[PDB]
Amino acid sequence: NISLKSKTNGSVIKLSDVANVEIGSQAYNFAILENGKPATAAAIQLSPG
Amino acid sequence: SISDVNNAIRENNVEIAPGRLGDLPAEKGQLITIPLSAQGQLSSLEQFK
Repeated sequence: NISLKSKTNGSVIKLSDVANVEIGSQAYNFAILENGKPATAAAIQLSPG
Repeated sequence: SISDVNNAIRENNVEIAPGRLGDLPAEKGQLITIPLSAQGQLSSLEQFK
């Protein structure tokens, strides 16, 4: 719903009109698949001693 | 003034960061991905002059 000002005509337009907003990933470089399906992982390091 | 010369140097000599064609996220059916390179810095006395 953010509002921008159009220079061509001066009308008020919304950010959605000129772009698509969504919730995604900061980076798309890597992907993890568990048996061919989306997955995530975390490695646990043993504490010394 | 000196600030004008500094601004001219800054704008004319700048580092560009071109991305990639087909960079993730990528449209379906994309078969070729190739990096992009652009040299925005000046490398000679004549260029600065």
